[PDB]
Amino acid sequence: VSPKTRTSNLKNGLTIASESNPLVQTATVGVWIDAGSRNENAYNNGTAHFFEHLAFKGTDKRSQHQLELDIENMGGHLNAYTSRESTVYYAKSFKDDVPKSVEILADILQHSKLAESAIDREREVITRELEEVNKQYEEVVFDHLHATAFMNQPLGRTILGPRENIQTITNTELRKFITENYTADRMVLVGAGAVDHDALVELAEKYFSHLPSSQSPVPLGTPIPNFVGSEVRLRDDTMPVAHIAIAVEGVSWTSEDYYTALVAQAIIGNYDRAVGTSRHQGSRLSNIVSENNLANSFQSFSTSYSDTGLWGIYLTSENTTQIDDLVHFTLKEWNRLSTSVSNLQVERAKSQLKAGLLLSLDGTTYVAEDIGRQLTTLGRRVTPAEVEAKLEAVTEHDVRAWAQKTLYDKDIALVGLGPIEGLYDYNRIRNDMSMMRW
Amino acid sequence: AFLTWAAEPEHDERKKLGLKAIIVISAMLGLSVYIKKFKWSPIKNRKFIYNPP
Repeated sequence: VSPKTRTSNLKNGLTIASESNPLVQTATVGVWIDAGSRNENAYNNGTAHFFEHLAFKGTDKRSQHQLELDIENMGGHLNAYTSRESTVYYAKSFKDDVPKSVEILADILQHSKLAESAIDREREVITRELEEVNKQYEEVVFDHLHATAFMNQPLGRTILGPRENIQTITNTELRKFITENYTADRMVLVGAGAVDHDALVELAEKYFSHLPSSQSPVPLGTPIPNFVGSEVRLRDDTMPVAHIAIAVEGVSWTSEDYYTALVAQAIIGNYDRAVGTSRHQGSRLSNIVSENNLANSFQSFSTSYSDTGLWGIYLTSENTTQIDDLVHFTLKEWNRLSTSVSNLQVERAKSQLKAGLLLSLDGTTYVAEDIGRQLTTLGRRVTPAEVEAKLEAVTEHDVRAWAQKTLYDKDIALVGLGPIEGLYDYNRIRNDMSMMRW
Repeated sequence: AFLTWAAEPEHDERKKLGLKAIIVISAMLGLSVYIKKFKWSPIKNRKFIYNPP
């Protein structure tokens, strides 16, 4: 039984959430923000990512060089990432360097220069990032997957934004973005590891007290996405490995089917030919794929957003003449979530997940990420006892009902990259979403 | 008239069955057009973006 997550608020509406671990010597403190690229329109798309660069370019007090030195002197590091719905800025340090790190984070978020000279400098760095993501195949595949599934909608936009916007982002629109979005009621200060909650609350009162509150304070993790069945083919015969993602519209964080969808995902599971144990996994798809050498890997996912999600699988394969078999057998295993699954598969997947949801949190950064994610999506940290009860409530017959309304005979979003000549047209893929025998 | 009947005594039945066939086949032709267009729309609607390597 892990120590209890303590939670306090400030007057502005900033949440402070902490989980202490007296066995470790480091601490991850940071700011989780319920805001990301999805909050941009088409004209300022890329702003959130642009700001992440300039946050480390110097403040009203410390210059870029002074900033570098201050963190070097602390001994730990700072890190940041911007997603579609979430922005994170954290600092890993020593136990007694926590007041320094909170002070630096408060500075870069509230009091950043955003000097025209630095905007102009980063504008090239970010332009170069557009031509180097091209190598990260998984990211290419998932960005096209969002673009097509949420065609012409805010969730469909990339985080980097178009080339055109990068050239036209001003300090004015940067300032406007962070003033509108980085408000106290949307922010959570998180501490995990060697942190005292009461000390962290005092540091929040000292540094984050003059944060703006939004005009209309909605609860944390408050949002209509209209999924498009569609495909993107990025054929490249010179690549040796095909990368394919297939997804349906999945579930939001607060869906009643959230846990049902996780169990369904665990029934298919993951596979990697490079891992020794993968040939012996219980998953039927794993067995088919390994015995027939159909793939190098597959990874089931159930990605959630505030008001929608994507549920599907990501495949990589060198077997270019049997892509058809790989996709065929994958979708036939999904069909069985509707037609065939019983207590045998469901109880097995529940066993595996009851541990998996706890295992994931193995370092202070993972714990902080868990507290921060849950507070910004659900408005609260869900205790392991509650999670164990929600998993236990999932029956085989919940899974069947969920798959019958979510997967069975449904439109898919499909992205193929690489030597995908063997990937059949949309209809033949989508025809495998049902079984004529059932 | 009688001799025409003598040459083709199936005449009356044949034309009535033909009416039934015409109706069924016409309806099936209309439906086959809808179904073909439905199945073909992903191919017809396909769009390309080319970036020369």
